[PDB]
Order: sequence, then C-alpha cells, then structure tokens
Amino acid sequence: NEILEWVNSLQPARVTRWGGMISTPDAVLQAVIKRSLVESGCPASIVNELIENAHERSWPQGLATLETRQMNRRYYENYVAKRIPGKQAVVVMACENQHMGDDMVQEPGLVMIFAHGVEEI
Amino acid sequence: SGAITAKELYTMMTDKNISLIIMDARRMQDYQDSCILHSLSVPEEAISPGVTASWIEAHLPDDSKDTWKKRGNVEYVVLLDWFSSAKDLQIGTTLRSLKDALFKWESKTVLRNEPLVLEGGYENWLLCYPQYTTNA
Repeated sequence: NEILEWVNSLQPARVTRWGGMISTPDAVLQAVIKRSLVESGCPASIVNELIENAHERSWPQGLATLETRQMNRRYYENYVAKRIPGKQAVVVMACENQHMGDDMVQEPGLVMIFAHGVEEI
Repeated sequence: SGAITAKELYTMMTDKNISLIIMDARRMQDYQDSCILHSLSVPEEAISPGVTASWIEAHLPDDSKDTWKKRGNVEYVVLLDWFSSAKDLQIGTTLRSLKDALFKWESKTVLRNEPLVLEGGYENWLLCYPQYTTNA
C-alpha cells in the first residue's frame, strides 16, 4: 500500500547520540518536522498521528519519561528506524518494529527528534 | 555578591568538597568547540528574556535535562558566557535571563544559593586554566 511504499522510500537511520533526544519539542519544531514528512510524501492517513507521536506525551510506556528513557537506552539500538529527510529526526514505524513490544511502539509509529548524531547506515 | 573568580572556581573544582554545576550560556557550537570540563550547556538559543526554568528545560536534550532537574541538589550554580561578569547582567542579557529563570521566576526547584557569575567568562578561563577545558 501507500504506507509501505513511503516507508521503503526512506533511508535507514542510525542514532549515535540517544542522550541528544528532544522529548518535548515545541510547536515550531513540530511544524518543521511535519513539513519534512509531508514533503517526503508521507500519506495523509498517518502524517498527523506520527507528528502527534513526536512528543513524549504520546509516546508508549517504554519511552514515556526521562527516567524510563535513561534506563531503556540500550534496548533502543534494536529499533528499525528511518531518516526524516534533511533533519536530525527519525521515524519508527510499527510495521518494521514488531520485535519491539507494544510498549515500545504503537501503530502507526512514532517520531524521535535529536539535537545531533543521526546518521545513515 | 553573585560572583566567582576563575581562581575561586578552579579551587572549587580541584577541591571536590563542594557540589557545583557550571552552566555555559554560550551558543551551541561555541560550547562544542571548547567548554569547561563537566559543564552544562544551556545554550544562548534556548534562552530569551522572561522564560521560566521549565521553558528552558523543555528545550534541552535528555542528558542535559537530567543535570537541569538536579540543580537544587548542588551547593552552587555557576553561570558563564564569553566575556561577562556579574556587573553585566542587564535586562535582555542571556545571563540575566538565565539567572532570573533559575532564581527569580516561578520554578518547582529552588536553588540552595544565588547563582554566581564567572568573572571574565570563558575568554578569561581559557587563558587561565586551559587544562580544565575540553580541547587539548
């Protein structure tokens, strides 16, 4: 479908600074990120939900608090993550991440924004 | 008051007897180029007049938030930028904005002591004590 095609159009991402995560991005940042998602051709059916899930207030339990994120850091390496074009941000899609639990990813996915250290594989 | 010299800060850092957080309010890239060992980046970009401690916190990466939330645990919070001293904390100034967020406006965390401004800033520190700095 339209979702899988978009996901496969994106480049695999490597997060090298988990400690650089921005868990409470402001609206201006969220709009900029959303723009890049839309411009990458993110389907209208999921784009709004992914951007909702770019903030800790909508992240699953395994990511929800700073304390949890510090504890779980070593498990985050196992995420299958795609690069949001031109940004220090990734998408983690539920379809790629069934091996991670429902407390690590929910449908349709989530967005993590970083200060730095996001690379391609 | 509200001040500390480089000598007094060096003595504090070398005598690990007193707890301290050093907050560097220079630009992101300036911090990355060179900063005081173990100092916290509260970048110029994350600071404007009238902002609250928690507004600053929301703009910080995870690792920086950990230190920010622990600011009430330590005896002293030391503030620095490139060139400023405690005399230079006028309205609109980055260090004045940071200090007011830490010590004047509404915050869940009360500091144990008034924040201290490093006299001469990072310019003076670099020349006095470059071995307590990230690049060699």
